[PDB]
Amino acid sequence: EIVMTQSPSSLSASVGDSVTITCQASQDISNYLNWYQQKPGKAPKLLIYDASNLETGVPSRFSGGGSGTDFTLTITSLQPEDIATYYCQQYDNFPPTFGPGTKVDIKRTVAAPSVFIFPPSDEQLKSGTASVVCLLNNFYPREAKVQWKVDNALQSGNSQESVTEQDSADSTYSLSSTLTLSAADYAAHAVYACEVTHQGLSSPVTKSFNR
Amino acid sequence: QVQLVESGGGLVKPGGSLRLSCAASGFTVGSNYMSWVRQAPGKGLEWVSVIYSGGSTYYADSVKGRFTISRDNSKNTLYLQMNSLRAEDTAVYYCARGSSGAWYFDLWGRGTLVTVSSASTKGPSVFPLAPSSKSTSGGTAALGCLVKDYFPEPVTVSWNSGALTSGVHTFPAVLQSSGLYSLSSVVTVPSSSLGTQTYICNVNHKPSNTKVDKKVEPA
Repeated sequence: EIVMTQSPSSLSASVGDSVTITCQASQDISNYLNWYQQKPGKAPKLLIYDASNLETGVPSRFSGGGSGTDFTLTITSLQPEDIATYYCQQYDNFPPTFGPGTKVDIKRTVAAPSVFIFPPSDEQLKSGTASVVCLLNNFYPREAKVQWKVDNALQSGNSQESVTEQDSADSTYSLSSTLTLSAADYAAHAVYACEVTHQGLSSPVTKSFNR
Repeated sequence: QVQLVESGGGLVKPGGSLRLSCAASGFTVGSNYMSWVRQAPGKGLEWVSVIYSGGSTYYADSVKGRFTISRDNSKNTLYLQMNSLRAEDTAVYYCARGSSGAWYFDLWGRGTLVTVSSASTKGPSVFPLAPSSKSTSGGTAALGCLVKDYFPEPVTVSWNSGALTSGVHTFPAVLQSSGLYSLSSVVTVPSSSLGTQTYICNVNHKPSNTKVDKKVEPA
């Protein structure tokens, strides 16, 4: 079975740059080679078929080339909405096989996060658990640090965090952190704070509440 | 008007059996080369099987013997019978249409997630993330829903039955130390109209066929 390789594994570029990704077959596949675009959570989408034919409705800034064992896909004016993983796929011999994919990310101006904090709901409190949630919205680059502080004392070991994929419109990220305590423990302290550091901020930002 | 929509996915014990369905609209399965293709971390996208218009079926080596692809033309639905499931069969399964029988996969469904494990399904609890003076900035207000303690993946969340999509961020789930998942979904809206608009998160966990609509009220 034909092994399909792709390089680079990922790349970063800015809006308007021209980007070229490559695909190699282990042996000759003529031009029996297709390209798919996929964004996280979504199904793949066919972009180029037979190495160089645009599927109907694909923007003209996409183009593909090659024949035999080496193939390329090229985007000429990278747009925010071109953020995705791109897969190549051969159909010359059975069974058809896919490459491992190349991830295209986008650079943009530094943007500091907006920071919000949510106390636990009473619906959850009566069940005996208290989750406190800190939201970092629409920032860039993706590197950011959140620290939880209870009565001004830093915490460890009771929080979890998760960052979104890059936004296809404004090229930013968001981040959600949750601090989970027992109702007993939660009710023994006063002030709850998340402290946020990010290259867009010269000093760490703190959002807090009492109770 | 032309789409594919898969169903049937969820939790299955090793050696168990599952049946996936895929309903087509805008075309007839009986005159099209339909395929199943799965995706999981590690092996990436993997072709699984196909059924030709005339009726020939072919299978990948890794599922030969265990899976069976079929279609009912009356319902225009396509099926994948899954027997003797193994750990490595955990994946998102997509049905896809092709032309020419030379395999292009021109149209794909949403995908359906099959998790092979010996654990038990658990449906989530949903708690509001209410807008307050600690979640407002420059005329904008943040609010959300916290979807806590479920297994397996996935949880999907809509706002206002699909009518609110601007400004929404549904975060990848995290794995809690209990082996259970938790996720949050948030939206930013104008502060000035919190008193007049209504915001409801719609949480669907199909593996435990659970549905919750939670109104999120300002504090």
